[PDB]
Amino acid sequence: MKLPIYLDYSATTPVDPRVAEKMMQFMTMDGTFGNPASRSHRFGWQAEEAVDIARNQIADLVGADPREIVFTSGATESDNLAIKGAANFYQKKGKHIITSKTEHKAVLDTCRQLEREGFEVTYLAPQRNGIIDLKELEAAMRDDTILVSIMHVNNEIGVVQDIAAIGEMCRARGIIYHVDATQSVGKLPIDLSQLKVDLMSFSGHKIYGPKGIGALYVRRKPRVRIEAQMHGGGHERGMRSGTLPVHQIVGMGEAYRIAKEEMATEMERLRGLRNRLWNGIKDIEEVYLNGDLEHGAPNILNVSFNYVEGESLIMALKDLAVSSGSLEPSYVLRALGLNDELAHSSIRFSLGRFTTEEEIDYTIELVRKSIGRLRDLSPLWEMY
Amino acid sequence: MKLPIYLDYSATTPVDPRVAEKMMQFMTMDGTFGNPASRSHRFGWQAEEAVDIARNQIADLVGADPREIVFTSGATESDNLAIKGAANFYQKKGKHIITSKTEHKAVLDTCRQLEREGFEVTYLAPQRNGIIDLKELEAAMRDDTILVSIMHVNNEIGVVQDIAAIGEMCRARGIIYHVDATQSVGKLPIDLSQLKVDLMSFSGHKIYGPKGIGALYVRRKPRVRIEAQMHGGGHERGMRSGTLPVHQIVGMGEAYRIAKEEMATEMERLRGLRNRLWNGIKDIEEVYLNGDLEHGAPNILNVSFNYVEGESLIMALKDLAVSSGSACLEPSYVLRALGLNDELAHSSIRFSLGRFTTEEEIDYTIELVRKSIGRLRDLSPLWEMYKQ
Amino acid sequence: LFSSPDHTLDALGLRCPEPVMMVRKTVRNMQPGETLLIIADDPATTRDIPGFCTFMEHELVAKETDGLPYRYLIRKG
Amino acid sequence: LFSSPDHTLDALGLRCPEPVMMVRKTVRNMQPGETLLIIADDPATTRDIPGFCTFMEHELVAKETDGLPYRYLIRKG
Ligand SMILES: *Cc1c(COP(=O)(O)O)cnc(C)c1O
Ligand SMILES: *Cc1c(COP(=O)(O)O)cnc(C)c1O
Repeated sequence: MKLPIYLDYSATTPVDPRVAEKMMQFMTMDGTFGNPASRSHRFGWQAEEAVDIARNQIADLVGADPREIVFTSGATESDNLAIKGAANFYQKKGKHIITSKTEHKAVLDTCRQLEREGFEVTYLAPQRNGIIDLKELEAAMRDDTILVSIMHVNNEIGVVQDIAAIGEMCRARGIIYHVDATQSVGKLPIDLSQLKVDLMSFSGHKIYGPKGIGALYVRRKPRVRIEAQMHGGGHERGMRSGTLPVHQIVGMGEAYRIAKEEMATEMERLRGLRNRLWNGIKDIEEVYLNGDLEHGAPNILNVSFNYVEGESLIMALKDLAVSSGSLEPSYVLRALGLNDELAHSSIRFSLGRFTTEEEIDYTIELVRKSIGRLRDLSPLWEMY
Repeated sequence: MKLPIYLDYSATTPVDPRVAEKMMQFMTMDGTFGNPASRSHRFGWQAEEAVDIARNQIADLVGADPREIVFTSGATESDNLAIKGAANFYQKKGKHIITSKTEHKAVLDTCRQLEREGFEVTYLAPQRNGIIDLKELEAAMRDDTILVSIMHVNNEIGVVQDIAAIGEMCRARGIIYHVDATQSVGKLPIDLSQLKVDLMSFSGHKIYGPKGIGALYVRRKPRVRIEAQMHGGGHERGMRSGTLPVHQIVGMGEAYRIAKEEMATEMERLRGLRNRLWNGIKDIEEVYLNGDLEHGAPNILNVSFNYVEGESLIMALKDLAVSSGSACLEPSYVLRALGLNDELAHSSIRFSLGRFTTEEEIDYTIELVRKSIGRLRDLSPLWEMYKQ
Repeated sequence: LFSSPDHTLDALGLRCPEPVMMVRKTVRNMQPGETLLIIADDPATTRDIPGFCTFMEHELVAKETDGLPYRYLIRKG
Repeated sequence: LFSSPDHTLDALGLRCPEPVMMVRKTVRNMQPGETLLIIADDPATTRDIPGFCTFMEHELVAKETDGLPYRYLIRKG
């Protein structure tokens, strides 16, 4: 294969060639470059048709109605829109919000802004395996609790939350439930016609779509409402104003179409490679799996390596393009209870559509002799 | 030529072939598809380099420093960011904002949102050539005035505001000045090292870049600060969080580079084509120029046709891809701000030119307008009334 | 003339841009030549639906806009 | 070792990601082989500047980080 080997699909993925060649047809003069807001001519009407096709492809993946799909600039905005939008709309019912310590920054920082605006937020600590204890969640809920935000798949450790149960808990108490599904979309099955989720965020560049585009699911029945954060013409049915980037939208739709198609087979292959990689390193003396092997995403493997200096670990695996989630170490691992040194020598392996058996075996061997020769030079390992 | 003829560059422009050529290199596996935030490997570091190049290309166009450039999802966001960001940061000094009734929705709607948040906003009526009277602007300013937002070039009638003068008025009183330059960028010369503008918004798809990308200039000296409206990691120096769309940013940068280069020549050519169009229809009996021919953008021509039913006008000129500014129903809020009655505003056409516009297309347009207005006025009971 | 529609679409209660959104999706899952009865009460549909026909190459068979609810017979081009 | 720099760069007062932003730009209008003296007091530069050299294929001639201000001599590769 080629070097370095890309094992950072969770940071972003390459745009699928099929997705890319679709986008190319909605940019230049002899393409559908029109503005989907120009109602007086066909350049705009045809651009709107492409937008609608992509809107339905996105909806079909998550089992929603196209009218529930609101286009954003990405998952960051979607998380901001959902949380701030619901928090502001339902503040007359209360101002208390519940979330998790291991949520993506888009969620955590949004909640922090809301605290500065008078809202009260509870950040729940997860279990050692990353799972939220639903009884601790229940104990946090109150009369004035209006909103809960807990992600489907964790982007660092890949742990899967029980969003169905959480939805049941929320709906029963009239609490709005938001789910950040940026990592789960196109990986774990999602059906909003069954799920009791009110708001759900997803992106494009995590499932081989382009960066700079995303969407927000807003439940139509029972009707959920939000206050727009982006003003200027009341586009997206009053929920997100601005020109619709057709080429981006088309790319995201096409990506969601392909996902629905190759989902079952691809995720089998992924967790197959995922188990192949863990089996190949699990017998190294002092390594630790962060998350859950049996109910984690099929594409993420977060492993901690003991008695090795973190800085040098990332250099020893120079042949791999991975992530440590880091001067300061991952706030997610810190939340799990990892001491700062252990968190620094933790590697997040994320697999994808181009990952092969060959690359995994090469990775397994690289890890074996890297950890071995690092612990040789390690005064740290000598004391162990 | 081909049909229909595209004369709606103000709504959006086609992506330049060179621009799309560059964008396609930052997408797939064999390109630079990396995340500019991945500091642990090369995929991230070289995507970040491309972002920097495009960031300097954008800054060089408007005579700013790259550190003053904040990437957004478009001009709408930039307008929201600037206005809400400044209003919130400087609210201890006052809660009064001033703007124009002819501003783009992104500015107007953002202001109404701040109004329901406790802010007080003054919407100034323009003179009927579109120009804001600076004396009425000054009369609106107060102790508690923290922010003024007045656009460079109007997107519907193309009128140019004296942003330098407005900047002087603002800086002298310690008032933040925001300019929406979405329509003026790459069309009128801009130098922030001279201009007294604190915040300026621009886009990509108005200047042959791709939709879904934009930027907000935030003045570095004298330092101007704003509250971020998008949270999640404090990217863009804490002013706008979220992943950086490399291919988009590269496209906008390449477009701004091309702009700086072909600006002087292209604008003279468009100014010529614009004058060619007006001179070919100005002698029609009851037509009216909406704006200012001598200090209006070189690319926009808004004309009113009297004593014809507006609905049929758009249908008669179906060979042309234009705009009336109508909303959805009712007519352009910019035109009725100028004072046009609903009927006249309905029968107004905004011709906007671009770098694909030919003399051949303009002469076709001239003939079509002459022929169509004459044809409609014959069937028009309204016109019969005028002839008496 | 509204007697033999192949498909029906209850768009009552829907407001722009929803009516046309539903029309777009329904017309896409239709065979070329089939008909769709559209029932709506959004005043904008008097403009939007014929516009959908003009700019999207479809045929507007018959409309009813002189009272509520409106009725539009569309034949997929 | 710091005596013969072709170009200088006062990055004092700058904070990540600014210092590296200014380095990218300055290195861009530099001839391959010329040297740049970077003065900085941003702690992050101790990591970021050699990182700029590693991932951008440039050569770090000499660093000085035992106090303020820091000093980095790079040679355009
Ligand atoms: C990547 C990611 C986001 C951010 O998505 P963007 O479109 O890049 O802003 C949010 N949440 C999770 C879990 C993510 O993995
Ligand atoms: C088009 C336009 C905008 C909006 O630009 P987007 O990038 O599409 O959001 C804002 N202001 C003016 C004057 C415009 O012409």
